[PDB]
Amino acid sequence: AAPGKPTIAWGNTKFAIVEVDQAATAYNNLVKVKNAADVSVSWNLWNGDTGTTAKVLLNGKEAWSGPSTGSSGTANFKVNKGGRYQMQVALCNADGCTASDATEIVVADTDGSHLAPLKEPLLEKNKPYKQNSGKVVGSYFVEWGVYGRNFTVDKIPAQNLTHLLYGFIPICGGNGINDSLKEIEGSFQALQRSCQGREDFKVSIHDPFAALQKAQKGVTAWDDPYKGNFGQLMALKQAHPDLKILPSIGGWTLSDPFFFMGDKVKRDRFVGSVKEFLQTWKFFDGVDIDWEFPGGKGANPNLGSPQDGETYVLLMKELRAMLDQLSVETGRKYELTSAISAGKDKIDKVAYNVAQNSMDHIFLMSYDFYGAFDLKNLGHQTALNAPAWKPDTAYTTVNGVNALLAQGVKPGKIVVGTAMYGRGWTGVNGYQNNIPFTGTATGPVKGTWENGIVDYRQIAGQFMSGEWQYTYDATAEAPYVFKPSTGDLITFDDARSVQAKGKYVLDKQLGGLFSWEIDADNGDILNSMNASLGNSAGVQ
Ligand SMILES: CC(=O)N[C@H]1[C@H](O[C@H]2[C@@H](O)[C@@H](NC(C)=O)[C@H](O[C@H]3[C@H](O)[C@H]4N=C(N(C)C)O[C@H]4[C@@H]3CO)O[C@@H]2CO)O[C@H](CO)[C@@H](O)[C@H]1O
Repeated sequence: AAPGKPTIAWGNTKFAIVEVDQAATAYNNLVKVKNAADVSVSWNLWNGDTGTTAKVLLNGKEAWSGPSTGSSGTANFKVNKGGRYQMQVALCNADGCTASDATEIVVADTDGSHLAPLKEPLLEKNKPYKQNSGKVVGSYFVEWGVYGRNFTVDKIPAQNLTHLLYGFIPICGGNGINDSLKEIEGSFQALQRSCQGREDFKVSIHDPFAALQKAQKGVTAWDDPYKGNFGQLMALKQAHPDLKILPSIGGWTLSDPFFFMGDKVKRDRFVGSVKEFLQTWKFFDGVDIDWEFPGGKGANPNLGSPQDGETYVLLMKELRAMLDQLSVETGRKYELTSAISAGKDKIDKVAYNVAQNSMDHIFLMSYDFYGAFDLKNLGHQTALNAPAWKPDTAYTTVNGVNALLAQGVKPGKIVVGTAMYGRGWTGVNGYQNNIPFTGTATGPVKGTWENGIVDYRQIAGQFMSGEWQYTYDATAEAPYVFKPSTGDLITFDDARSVQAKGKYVLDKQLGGLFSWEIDADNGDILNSMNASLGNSAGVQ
């Protein structure tokens, strides 16, 4: 007679291809990529003949087989594809095979193939749009926003984006290499712990807790291998397979290492680390370079060289070649983007007409034109155009687009920037014709998280009532709120100035719109990005 029906033993059923060490703080120890997950299964036979061969099947297909030598047994084998499998133990002899009931086993991988889709309700004022204009609709999510800001990946209105970018992936390096980080208390140190034992100029993760271990909606079980922002992003990719999720390297405080990359030894080490990062974290779809900025004038006054332009073009070409190679290895399309200054002084230190051939999108940072870093020369921080009182205004959105176009950049490359935050001043005084921007200021406006800077959500929530004046400047295409009695002045984007940027994008055949940053919107900004580029209301 065929053997008795085996009973799968109680035991761990959750396994991982990319293992995460739960007691590590250095990136090199935290992650271990294997070629296959080590799976184990045990069984008992409570009644009957134990058979002469035992097999483990996944979805009916043999993953292991061995001699059946008594009433219990254990099998250890490898599974090289992530997903959920119906695992059975069968005992066979010449008279037949008898299979256990099925037990599901979970084989995790960083494409999120083991996770349920994270498909959450839109929150606050976000309304559903279809991505059917063919234009870019992008926004950045910030790794550090998950604590006091409390803005986690399940709150991203992800159906309303084509592109979701992650700020920021740091480049390893201590003194002389990441000195701009020393301004943020604990931040430089944090990076050194993350990068212990790791070569400088290789990428890492700045806050491993927030990125991979903090419990978050859908990734709260103790033995869920990937939690934090990265586990949620994986599940978001299951819900939105065509969302592009890109890691952004650099930003204001983590751009110093790019200034050493005219040394091709360092540049190659960087690019190889990016390759390895994307092989490790397969939910990411490419890389976004936010080097602030070729030529200097970013956070560090000691950095910037005339050579930076050439290094930026080389960096992009080599990044492209590495992604082209990763792309054919995997069958996937990978994107290479960059966030760049929109000031013409900085644009022209790079030959974007050459670098564009390696890039899918150029995220023009058409904001921060004015702000509490200058208390004497006030203006609109993110306006489309110059205002009527100063038609020669250098830093406007149109001027940054025009500088790119004059180099020979194709319009379709250029993605226009919208701010989901205002910048502002306090104590504004000495201005003419009731235009507060002609005045000067005594210091920064009180910010939401940091001085001089205010989330759009709080502009709309707190500063559009009471004594606050609201004006929309129709020449510049820019809103501003002014509190006459303290002289608080705040310059922002709103639904209408965004609509002006979107129409402009459509009129000039540009590539679309992107925003910084997604936690600061209440829905009005991304709603207008979508509507102004001609995306249809509703869901597909
Ligand atoms: C990593 C780190 O230093 N985090 C700091 C955090 O610094 C942030 C904020 O200062 C951001 N300011 C605003 C307006 O939100 C600043 O944003 C810059 C970003 O660096 C640039 N890159 C782009 N992209 C489109 C890619 O846009 C600009 C934006 C907007 O100007 O980013 C820095 C980090 O570079 O500040 C908080 C205090 O608020 C601090 O606790 C710490 O988390």
